[PDB]
Amino acid sequence: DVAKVMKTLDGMREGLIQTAVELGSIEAPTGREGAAGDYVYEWMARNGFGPERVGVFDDRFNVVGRLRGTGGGASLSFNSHLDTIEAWHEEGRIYGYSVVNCKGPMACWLIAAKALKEAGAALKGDVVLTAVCGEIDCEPVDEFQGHDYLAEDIGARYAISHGAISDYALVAEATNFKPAWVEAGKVFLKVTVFAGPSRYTPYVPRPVAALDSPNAIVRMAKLVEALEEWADNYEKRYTREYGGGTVVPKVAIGAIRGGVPYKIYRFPELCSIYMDIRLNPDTNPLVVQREVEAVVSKLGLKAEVKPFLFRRGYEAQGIEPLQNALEVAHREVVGRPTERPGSPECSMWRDTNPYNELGIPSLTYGCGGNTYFLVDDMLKAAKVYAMTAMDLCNRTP
Amino acid sequence: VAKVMKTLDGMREGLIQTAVELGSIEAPTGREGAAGDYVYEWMARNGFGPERVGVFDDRFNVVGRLRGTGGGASLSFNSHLDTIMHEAWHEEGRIYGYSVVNCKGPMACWLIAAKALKEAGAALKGDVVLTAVCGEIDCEPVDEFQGHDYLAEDIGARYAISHGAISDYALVAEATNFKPAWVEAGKVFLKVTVFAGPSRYTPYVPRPVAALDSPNAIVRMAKLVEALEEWADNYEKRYTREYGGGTVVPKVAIGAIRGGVPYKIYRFPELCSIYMDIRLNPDTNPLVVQREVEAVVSKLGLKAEVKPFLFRRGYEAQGIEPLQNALEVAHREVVGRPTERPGSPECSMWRDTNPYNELGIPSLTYGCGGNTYFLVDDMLKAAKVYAMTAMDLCNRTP
Amino acid sequence: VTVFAGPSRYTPYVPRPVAALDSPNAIVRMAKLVEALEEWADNYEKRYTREYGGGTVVPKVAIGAIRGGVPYKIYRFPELCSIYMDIRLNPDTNPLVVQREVEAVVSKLGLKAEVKPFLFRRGYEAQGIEPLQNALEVAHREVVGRPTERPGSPECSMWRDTNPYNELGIPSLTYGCGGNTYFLVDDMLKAAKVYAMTAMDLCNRTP
Repeated sequence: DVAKVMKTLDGMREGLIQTAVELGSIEAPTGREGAAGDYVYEWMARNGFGPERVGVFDDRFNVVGRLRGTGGGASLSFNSHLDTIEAWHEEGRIYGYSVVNCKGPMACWLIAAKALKEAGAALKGDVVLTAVCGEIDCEPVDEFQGHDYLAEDIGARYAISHGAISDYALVAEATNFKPAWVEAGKVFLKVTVFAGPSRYTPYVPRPVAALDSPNAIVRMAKLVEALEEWADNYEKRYTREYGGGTVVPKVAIGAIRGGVPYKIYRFPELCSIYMDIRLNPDTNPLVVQREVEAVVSKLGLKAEVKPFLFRRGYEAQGIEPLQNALEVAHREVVGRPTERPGSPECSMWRDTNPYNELGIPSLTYGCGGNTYFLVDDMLKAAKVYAMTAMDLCNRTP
Repeated sequence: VAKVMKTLDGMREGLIQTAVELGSIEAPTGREGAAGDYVYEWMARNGFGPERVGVFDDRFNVVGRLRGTGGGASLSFNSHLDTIMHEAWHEEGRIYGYSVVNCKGPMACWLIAAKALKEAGAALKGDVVLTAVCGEIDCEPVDEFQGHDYLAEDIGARYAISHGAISDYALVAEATNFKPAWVEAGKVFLKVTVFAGPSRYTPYVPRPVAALDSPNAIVRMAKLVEALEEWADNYEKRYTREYGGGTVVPKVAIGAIRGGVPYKIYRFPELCSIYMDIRLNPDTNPLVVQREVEAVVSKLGLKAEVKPFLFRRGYEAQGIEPLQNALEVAHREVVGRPTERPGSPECSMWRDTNPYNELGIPSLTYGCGGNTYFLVDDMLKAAKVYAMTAMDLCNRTP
Repeated sequence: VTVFAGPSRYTPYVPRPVAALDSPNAIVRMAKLVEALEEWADNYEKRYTREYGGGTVVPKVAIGAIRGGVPYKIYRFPELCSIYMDIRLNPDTNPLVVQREVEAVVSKLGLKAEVKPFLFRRGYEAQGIEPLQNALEVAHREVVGRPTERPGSPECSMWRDTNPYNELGIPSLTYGCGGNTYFLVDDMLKAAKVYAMTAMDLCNRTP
């Protein structure tokens, strides 16, 4: 019964706060999420959710458990990520950027599952509890390979693919009670401009115009300028409205390197930049590659434009039952109808992408959002999650 | 074309060497590194600029390119480095070796087709992307079997494509006997654990009890296996489904069982597990299938945990026509007849077309052969078809 | 007990429908053989029940483990499947008599199987136990105050370390307090009193 589960949740304010502070206190940047995973595993296990470590590495794993229902109903997943980029309680607030992103929203649905199980809520469908590693957009490239540098490939997609499947999925993040169900994809490009010939410094030819410099670092100044302008218009041209949100796909030059600092007496013939280019769900990464290649050709430069990452974005298909259950729960607990998210929270990576890629309609929703969470807002989110499940998991599929 | 054709005729020996050397390297899933190294070094000698793209230092994909002049569609050729685990050798215009059939033979064909394209100086506006992948075979981790040694598809083609080996179209070379497919099945694996008990020391076992009521989970599992076979018989019929890219007959099989442990048998088990491979047509939700199996369990008045431990989607290629067409035209010239359609099993299985199609790269599977050997004549033809297909398609505008 | 079947195929090639005793999957044949062996076990214990001075032996059977295939490679079903049977013996049954019986269950289903023993231990009835029986009974009556009752058949149809003692010519019986969650300290002090007396009696008799 809804009425019972609410009061049960009210009697768990202290477990909620403890769970958040304990989780938020564990150091868990991408690459080193094991300890957080171990915490959540032992939390799920003490509470009877039969967790499993589901991972490609024994110190970087996802944690998957279940609240099994009586049979026949739709199954719902709750999802949050274990990685980050101390946490403490003070006057109804929990402080810590580790709580905002993303241990706070995680505590909410952990506690919501605890409330459902102890109140004996009648659920025909399963609730799937999925805490994942490697959500943040780190990726390997060049000499940086394997274990230390991996992320999304071993996170949520790996977990779902290895059994953490459901009919619908709610990804809990700091959205301030605004739901989204479109996200951007991405293509990363390594762009290497060619120049030369390289000389020992006392032999460097000057003066030469920047586009003609034997130093690829100096040509790269010109190409950076062109690519910035291209980026200013890229985001306008590929802005696109969906039912699940408006996607404004942005571009940024995330890194540059040319030469090696410990050998600078001979300037380099190569220089590389690394571009983060977001994609709306309807853009082929190759269309974008040719565009960058064209900026390059229009400057009369020669360059290698090499993709080293491609992920698709998705708009959820058939999200309405989850959207509805959530909207209804939201209106009772928060008391207002839901507002629509800004375009940045629809033009991101979120673990809705892998769920939607695998045919599990998925939206993202949770409290908060930048320094702290209101415990009241967290109890509210946990109430919403608990209701959403009681609705949706009793509908037949 | 006629030049590329004769360049290829003059590489008969390189084709045979490449296949035999590759097929001789021992490479079951889990231990594909050495095959990968062969191919990396092969691609390097031939100027294709290889890169190792892997999540592990000894299990990696290998990706290279033949760069075009600009303005064309890009085509990927793909084959897998792993094998099941024979040996490989040349004999009478045949190459013997199960590792040649699956899948170093088809691989050599397109390595050689790329060598031929590059040396004859063929004019290609688009890039040819050369992708040799690890972990194609359907091994998956489960239970205590985790990580490096048991992984496969998650670190293979999908990983390579996601990490830059993208193109407009993709041909996956496999032993298909010159019949192209562009639908494959997906899959859901289910661990089904039947509950029984209470467990007793053998001198205390209650008898007689009816099998469905036995305190021993191995004995309840005898009945459930009989029921799941019945279900499996009808499952494939009910979910048979026709696509443009082929007919999918999705089949079911119980691949493993274990209950109790052999070194402690003096107390019969309260749990017994089976592991089912259930193929899916591209349009079946894995949960629909889960509920069907859960329902077989309920119909017997048994209690069981039905736990999925693998889900992959199957796909039918969308917008395959330009590649379908380049291939068909190339095939008719080199092989001399139109392509026949593949049987339903070869459309109802896993092929690395699935990851390509999932990522929006229309992809079909095609190559010579298909059990024990390849005719070298059939290989040279496949290499010719690949070369021609690239020559057509990589000059169409994208 | 390993049942043979095959040939093994990749899942998209599995032949259906086929009757369970004829399935290429040894796991599926094994379902049928398990059923037969259970029935055989229901009667095995009745047929080989046997009364001794030291207790009644009701020898039981149980299938303690099964394994077929490997879980991390399930895309090709197995040609072999094995079960592991715990078959108790009364002291007077040759293990080979029992092996042929299981082999016969197998042949009667028209299955082919390897029936391989991997453990044999003999049971024993103590011979010449009376002096220890007597010393114990006497001590028991003084400390516990009642004469001893006879055990149920499961505690006579078990393994106990009386077997090795009796095998080596040292007459041996089993006795102590208790029996399932806890012991009464009083019952333990009683047992210790019985043991101490039994020794004072028996260790002063000449052999």
